[PDB]
Amino acid sequence: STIEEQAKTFLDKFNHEAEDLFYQSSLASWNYNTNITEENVQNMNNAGDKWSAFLKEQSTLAQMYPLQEIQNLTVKLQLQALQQNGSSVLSEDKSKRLNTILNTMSTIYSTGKVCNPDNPQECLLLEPGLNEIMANSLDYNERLWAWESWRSEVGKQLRPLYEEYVVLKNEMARANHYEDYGDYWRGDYEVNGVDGYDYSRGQLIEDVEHTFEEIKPLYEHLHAYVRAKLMNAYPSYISPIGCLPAHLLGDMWGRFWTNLYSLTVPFGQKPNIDVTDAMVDQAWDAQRIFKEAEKFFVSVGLPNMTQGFWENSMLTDPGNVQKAVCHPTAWDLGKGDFRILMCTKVTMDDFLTAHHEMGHIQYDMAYAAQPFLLRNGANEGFHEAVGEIMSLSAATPKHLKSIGLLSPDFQEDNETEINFLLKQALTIVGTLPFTYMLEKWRWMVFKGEIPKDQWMKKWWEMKREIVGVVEPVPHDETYCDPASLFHVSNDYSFIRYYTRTLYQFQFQEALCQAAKHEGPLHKCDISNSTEAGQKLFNMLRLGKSEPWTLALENVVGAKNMNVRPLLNYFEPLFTWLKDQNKNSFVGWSTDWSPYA
Amino acid sequence: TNLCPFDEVFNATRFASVYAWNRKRISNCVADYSVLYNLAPFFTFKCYGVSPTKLNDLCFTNVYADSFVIRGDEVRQIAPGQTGNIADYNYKLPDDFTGCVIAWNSNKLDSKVSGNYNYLYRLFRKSNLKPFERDISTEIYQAGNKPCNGVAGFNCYFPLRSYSFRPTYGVGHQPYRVVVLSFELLHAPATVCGP
Ligand SMILES: *[C@@H]1O[C@H](CO)[C@@H](O[C@@H]2O[C@H](CO)[C@@H](O)[C@H](O)[C@H]2NC(C)=O)[C@H](O)[C@H]1NC(C)=O
Ligand SMILES: *[C@@H]1O[C@H](CO)[C@@H](O)[C@H](O)[C@H]1NC(C)=O
Ligand SMILES: *[C@@H]1O[C@H](CO)[C@@H](O)[C@H](O)[C@H]1NC(C)=O
Ligand SMILES: *[C@@H]1O[C@H](CO)[C@@H](O)[C@H](O)[C@H]1NC(C)=O
Ligand SMILES: *[C@@H]1O[C@H](CO)[C@@H](O)[C@H](O)[C@H]1NC(C)=O
Ligand SMILES: *[C@@H]1O[C@H](CO)[C@@H](O)[C@H](O)[C@H]1NC(C)=O
Ligand SMILES: *[C@@H]1O[C@H](CO)[C@@H](O)[C@H](O)[C@H]1NC(C)=O
Ligand SMILES: [Zn+2]
Repeated sequence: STIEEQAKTFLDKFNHEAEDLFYQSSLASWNYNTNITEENVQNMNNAGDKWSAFLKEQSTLAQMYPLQEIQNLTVKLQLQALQQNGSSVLSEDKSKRLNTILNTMSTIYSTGKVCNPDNPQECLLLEPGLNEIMANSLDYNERLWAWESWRSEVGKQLRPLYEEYVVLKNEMARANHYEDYGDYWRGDYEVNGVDGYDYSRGQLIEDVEHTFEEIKPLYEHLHAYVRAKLMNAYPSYISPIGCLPAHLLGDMWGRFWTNLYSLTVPFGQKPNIDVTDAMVDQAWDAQRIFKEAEKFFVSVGLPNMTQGFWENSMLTDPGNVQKAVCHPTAWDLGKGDFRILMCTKVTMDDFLTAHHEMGHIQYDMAYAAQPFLLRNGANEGFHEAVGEIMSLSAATPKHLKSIGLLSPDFQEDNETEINFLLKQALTIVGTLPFTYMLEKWRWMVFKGEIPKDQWMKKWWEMKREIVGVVEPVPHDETYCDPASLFHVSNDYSFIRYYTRTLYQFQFQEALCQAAKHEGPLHKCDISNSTEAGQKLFNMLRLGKSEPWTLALENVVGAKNMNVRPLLNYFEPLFTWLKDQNKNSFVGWSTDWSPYA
Repeated sequence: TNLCPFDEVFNATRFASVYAWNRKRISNCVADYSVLYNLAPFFTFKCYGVSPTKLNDLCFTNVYADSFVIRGDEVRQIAPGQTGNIADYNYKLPDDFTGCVIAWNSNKLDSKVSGNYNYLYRLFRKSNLKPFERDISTEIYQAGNKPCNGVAGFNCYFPLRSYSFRPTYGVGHQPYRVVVLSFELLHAPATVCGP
């Protein structure tokens, strides 16, 4: 017998055993998350340890099959996903050192206390203490004090830990046949062995910069408008050509700009679409909301939901003694077990969150027939984008009027569309330059092009040229400003938030093309469009079996990430911003600073 | 009025594994197929060769009842001309099969919170099964070129695995009880029809 038959048999065995063990571990984790007790903690720890030991043993056993002699490109993918030598390559001492370092990072970030001056007792955490301050308080002094205190108290402790983390991660990347840790991160999108669909790790940087170059004018026009509004709000703190201050961006780090909406609304006399009172009048509850979501998903041809979903999932907060984490998640325990963990309230935000996690569950149910190692999204961006498109479609006034939530006498006027587009742009458009800047800075840091002593020296030129943000207080090498973010401190890749943004708009225009929508794209709806449902399902059912380029081409006809649909989405908003800013300076200067 | 027991077949307190399916011979009978719809919505009742529509008025030499338990996904594999693990390594039906297949859900009985490991199935074999053949041998399968020597190791796997049923599984992973009735006509008095 050849090696391929041996690999197939071993993969069958691994599929069976891994399916059983993963189901057990996921069930234990769900019982912990829905019921916070110490016995649940110990059960989850035992299950996780058993699953990790099994995975490591099977990876070591699968390492004995060299990759080259396996054809069919499907067994090879599973073998590649299984081998994954990982951090075990280095010495055990270095492995435990990295485990300890990451544990200290997580502990420091989770237990970061900021104490107000003159009283070392009124100390606050990220949530809900400083989050409320940075999201609701409009005081210049308080925001500046919180910004400085967090960047001074937390980053400085993490700086040497971050340096050791970077060095040893570079060691692992070099030990795993990669150029740097950035190359290891970019290896997710790599495709090999398929003609006409090959993707290189270096192509991602070119694609990202090419797309951002085209995105730049719209973000620049939005930045000018936000600068004018902040000037109307803070006449004494922003220069006519200088950049925006760091602590006037609506939140702690400037990642999202939604918090300025109440400050930057162009037409405040027209209320937005809020149907929470409508659901209150009809006494809507959580189960009614989920039934409506299931009806919406069935209307496009997608199947029913399993009875176990209704029996087992916890759709309401239990209150009383039973404590649980109210973070909305979708759980795929395996073996036909799908659940949703959500503390549902009577709110339109929860109404959209229901559709979001319902789309997650539908995507999970789509590829349940794939082998165990191929049950994921084609890459790290399709899964959340498929989740997001259903929430985008369900929020249109047409869909709200179709279910009786909105009164039929509601006539849309372009003021409402302008307000809605500005609200959407304050969240979607604003985060793209930040994501690109952070990813590029981390890539340069890992690559070694940025010298150690000139980390921060470099870090603040991009903020002025890419995102156009100038610091209020200069920071030397002692501070560690980037580590104040949850993602980098917990060692998570950050580019998945970029490509997803450019995916959820490529799908929609294609999906709306199947529904024969006429008019603006931002007022589209994919309901009652079984053709669009089939078109989407043909991609959802693939899983990880096929390259992500082929999966993307299956729906949009293109093998590469494209930004034209995103710009087409905001075209009326782009024209409105051009008209409004024709009488204002466009651009910014990188030399002015609020601290002079 | 000699009515032989289909109650000892359909209402058995415990069934057999698919790889060790139970075969029972039934003869000298008053065969009453008319009253069999006394199970919890039995999903599958399909007959091949003989019409289910009140064609019980025909006298057969002997009847075989074969009983086992599988999961919901492989119920389709109990049919002539099918391919799969169950159809190839565990239980094979002939291409010209005549008889009936009755399959009904058994989640309320065969499922346990901590897992039901009693039921087993065969995962590896050298060659497919001939029709109506049974294999019970537990000799470990050899995938490589080196002798196994009766010890599990590299390229030497135990051929039998377990379903491990639970009540929270999906419909396609829930236990199903299957009974296959096979009819013969031979050169004999053929004394099993019953009014
Ligand atoms: C999607 O289709 C459903 C059913 O075809 C629509 O629901 C009906 O819409 C009509 C339109 O006025 C109402 O008169 C009915 O009372 C609705 N319910 C029924 C027929 O059970 C739904 O409006 C459609 N939605 C969209 C966005 O096209
Ligand atoms: C949650 O856990 C407590 C103690 O472990 C137990 O008494 C209670 O029944 C559990 N709740 C549910 C819904 O299982
Ligand atoms: C690849 O292997 C699968 C079994 O895992 C098989 O169904 C498929 O036909 C094979 N493809 C080719 C091209 O041999
Ligand atoms: C780690 O695994 C890879 C893939 O099997 C292998 O090429 C490499 O030699 C392994 N390294 C060590 C130290 O075992
Ligand atoms: C399940 O979906 C089908 C269409 O696929 C629909 O006819 C049926 O009503 C749905 N089930 C329920 C309980 O509504
Ligand atoms: C809305 O349309 C009317 C009609 O042409 C126009 O006068 C008005 O300026 C438009 N509003 C905006 C914000 O463009
Ligand atoms: C099994 O027992 C029930 C009552 O206990 C009876 O109604 C049913 O007919 C029995 N099954 C058969 C095949 O006779
Ligand atoms: Zn989500």
